[PDB]
Amino acid sequence: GDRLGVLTTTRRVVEQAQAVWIDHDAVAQIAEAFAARQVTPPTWNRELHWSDGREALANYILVLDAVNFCFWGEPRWRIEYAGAVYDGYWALAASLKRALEQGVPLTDASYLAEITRDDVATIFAGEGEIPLLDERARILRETGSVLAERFAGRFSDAIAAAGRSAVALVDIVTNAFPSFRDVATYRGEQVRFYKRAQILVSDLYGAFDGSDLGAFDDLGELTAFADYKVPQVLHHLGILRYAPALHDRLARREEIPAGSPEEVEIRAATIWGVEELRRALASRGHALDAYQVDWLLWDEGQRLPAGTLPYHRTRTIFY
Repeated sequence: GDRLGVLTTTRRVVEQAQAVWIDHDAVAQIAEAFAARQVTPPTWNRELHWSDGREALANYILVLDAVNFCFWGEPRWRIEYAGAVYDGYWALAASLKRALEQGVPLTDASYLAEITRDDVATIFAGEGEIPLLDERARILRETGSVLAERFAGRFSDAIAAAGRSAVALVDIVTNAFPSFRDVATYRGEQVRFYKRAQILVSDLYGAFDGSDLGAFDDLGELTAFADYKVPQVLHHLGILRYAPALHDRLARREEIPAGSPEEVEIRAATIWGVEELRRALASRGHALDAYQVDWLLWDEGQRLPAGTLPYHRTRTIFY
């Protein structure tokens, strides 16, 4: 039915939500506009990432998505690389690229397993400091350890065992690498998100151009990637609506605690916002997979007008 269980478990949240809802009129309006413009599906930009052979690139994607979370804060974390300034996700991508290019062996499980605060401070050196520096070091050490101990240093061994199932791979990654266990509890019930583990599958698909380690037969089963940028875009487009208390917290850039009802409601409504939009597009002759609709929304999130409600700020390891 729903092997992944993200849709099923999040629908419970959306039905009961107190601080967030979906405006289905906004969904329709946005579906109409996107179908008319015939929006091209975005493609994965391999030029912005490090490139290598299958073994090192597979490990690279694991490392990338292992620390792919939580970039916000003042003073804004920025890096300078080849005469250009980067922030957010693009600073993560550029940072890893810079380090790999300069001979930091970030694809070697041996190095990852023993990486420290000092090494990570250097890799992400720039204006300010990347949030959650110590937690990123701990997660990379976990990632290297498991890679070395369980997969002979090769993420390719994990990907192979998935048998070209996205769902199978998410299960393998979340079991083997505890840092990827992105689940919450809402009104006594487990809620599955798996943001980092899911975006890892789409990154493999992108980086390997649908071949070899990037070949998957069930990409349709991926949901949206419940982060802080996608809900921001959905709110901007009128699809997500917030109760006044939560709206004001976002406006004031007030931290919304991880695991809180409000945080889980935003993430669940993100999942179902994207799913309702996908359905509405299919209706109008423009069939896309949920992950493509995410990529599409995430894109708009780079081009938002000033005066847009700020994205929600949660300190967490999962996004």
